[PDB]
Amino acid sequence: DVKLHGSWVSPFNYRVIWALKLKGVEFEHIVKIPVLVHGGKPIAESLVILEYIEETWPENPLLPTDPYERAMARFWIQYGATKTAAFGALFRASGEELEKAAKEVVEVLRVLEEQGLGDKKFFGGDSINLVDISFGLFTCWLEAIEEAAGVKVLEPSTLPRLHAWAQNFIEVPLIKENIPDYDKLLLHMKGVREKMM
Amino acid sequence: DVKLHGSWVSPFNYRVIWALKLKGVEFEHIVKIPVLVHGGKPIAESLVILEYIEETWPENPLLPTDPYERAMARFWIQYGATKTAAFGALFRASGEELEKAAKEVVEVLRVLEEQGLGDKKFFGGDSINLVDISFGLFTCWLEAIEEAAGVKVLEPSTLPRLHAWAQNFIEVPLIKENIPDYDKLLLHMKGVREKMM
Ligand SMILES: [Ca+2]
Ligand SMILES: [Ca+2]
Repeated sequence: DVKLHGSWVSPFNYRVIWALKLKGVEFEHIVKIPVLVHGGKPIAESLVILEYIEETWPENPLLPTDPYERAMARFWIQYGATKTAAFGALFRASGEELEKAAKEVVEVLRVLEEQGLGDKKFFGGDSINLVDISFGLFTCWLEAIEEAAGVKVLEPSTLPRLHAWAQNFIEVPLIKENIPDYDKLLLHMKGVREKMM
Repeated sequence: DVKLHGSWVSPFNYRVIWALKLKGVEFEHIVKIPVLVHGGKPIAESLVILEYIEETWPENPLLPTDPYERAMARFWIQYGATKTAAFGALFRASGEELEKAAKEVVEVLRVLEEQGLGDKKFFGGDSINLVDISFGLFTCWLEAIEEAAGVKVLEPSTLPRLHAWAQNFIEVPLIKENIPDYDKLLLHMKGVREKMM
């Protein structure tokens, strides 16, 4: 009834895995992607798939009920999706350019921390929502890119609240039981950086 | 109660003008933008503002009720928002490069025509929806960019159905009464092309 055409490394595919397990939806994971196929009908683009999952299985909501709060959630999701030019530079740049790219990524994450997260445990408050799911790539995927490139970005000293969020997110049992193996993910990131020089 | 911080040329600001007039919402237009301010609270990004307007004033819906149909509408909106690298080239490129950029824009519009519009009068069926509004920049703004650059993109011969859609959209009384003056818009596009060489 529900098929997920994805991969074992893509953070975009894992956003869908999380949202489906948060709704209790059974699916067959078939390893561009991701493409969710529900009753033979396909939905592409992880952000479009997430809103489809939220509307199709409304129990245990992953977006707030208030329209202003929903607009703020979509604003932060769009903000993360737009700021990908800074993250690409972590796979291409080397030396002094790489340290400038890492500082740019930190400034992007700082806006998210100050204006999006604030003092909440999660972007969704006391539990994860679609905003947390959309920023989940900043946990073990960003950690792997940092190690493969030799640069530090998400540190407790420079981003105290976002660093504490990233630990809390990765420790959520649903997330902990559904993430790539770090060793395999790091080797994948090293290979991607090698390809893009 | 509702303020719109915008401009007289931005197609992104006009998407908001249309959606507000389709809902019968009175507002003060104050001429980055657009920023809708509702009860002192600001919402930025035209696509985030459109979903906020649709949720806040649910009468005369601008999105379908079915989740699969809503996902398809959001997919096409995201598709138009992503394919902006082809449209930028119409302001920068010259000669043989400009004709190659115009053909790339045509291929982007052809996918939209075949898979998004099909045989419907509008992307929303018998009346305009948020998909039509999001593609409204392909009407008089694209016409102005074509004239300022000396290239043809949306022609009846190469895009028969999308060309007929663009005429139908621009003739909708709500749109006809709420678009920039073509002379002023063309002079703005000529100036933007001059700036970007
Ligand atoms: Ca870290
Ligand atoms: Ca034309």
